[PDB]
Amino acid sequence: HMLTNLVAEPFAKLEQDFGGSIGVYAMDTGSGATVSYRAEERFPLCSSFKGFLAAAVLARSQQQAGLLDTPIRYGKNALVPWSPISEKYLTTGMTVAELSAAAVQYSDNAAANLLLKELGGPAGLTAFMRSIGDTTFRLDRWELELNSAIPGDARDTSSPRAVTESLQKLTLGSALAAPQRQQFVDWLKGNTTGNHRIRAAVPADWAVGDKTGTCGVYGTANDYAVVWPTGRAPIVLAVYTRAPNKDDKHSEAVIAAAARLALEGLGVNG
Ligand SMILES: *[B@@-]1(O)O[C@H](C#N)c2ccccc21
Repeated sequence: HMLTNLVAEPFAKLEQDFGGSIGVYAMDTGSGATVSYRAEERFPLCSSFKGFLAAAVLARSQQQAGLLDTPIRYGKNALVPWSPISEKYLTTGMTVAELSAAAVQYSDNAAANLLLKELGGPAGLTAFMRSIGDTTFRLDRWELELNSAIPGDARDTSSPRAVTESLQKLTLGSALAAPQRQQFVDWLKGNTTGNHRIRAAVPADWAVGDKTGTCGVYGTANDYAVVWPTGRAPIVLAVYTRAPNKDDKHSEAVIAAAARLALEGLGVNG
């Protein structure tokens, strides 16, 4: 508690201008200081579960040395909306590693559903998260049904705090073996969908990896990231939003602004 919110930041005004709720958790891994706002509330994961999905695949690959190289062929019926990479390889197949990279870096939905099947579905991903000590995360449904983002519905949600804690364990801690940890980091670093979210608050000369989520309803969107400022320890953070009305729009700018406030609250000069 002593190191949480040492410096207050105007998150309430930000979410009021947005017309909804913002949840933020950010950890300075050097000192343990944190910024926390609505950090234990549940928010829909949307596509942000796909980062943890890829980590779960990497964990399994530690016991199955041939897994990442395995070629997966799929039918047209696997190609749900927003499958920008897997649609280009329908007639050829893709490897497990390629599906994982597409799920992370392009938010590819067909790839995500194929990998979910490999792990035993939403309960299998949930079990992986339990295995690293995350008792908050729950995945319940598949793409695209998991994006419904219904107010008060705990299905397919986590908290900003649990997201950050699990991200730290997987990218900086010991939840993955070292080679798989760096592969997870590299996939996050190569994400293409997050340039207007946490990355927009991060100076260009710092390294960063992230995974976004966008549900398309209820003003519900999010991003989580690991950030390596030069000359100090990495920062892990999560920013989640939601809003009361089904047709409320999400805002990338609000996510970037919340990330800026989190870095300011940690005393990280940007
Ligand atoms: B997920 O939130 O990231 C993609 C985007 N934007 C996407 C598309 C369609 C459904 C879910 C998701």
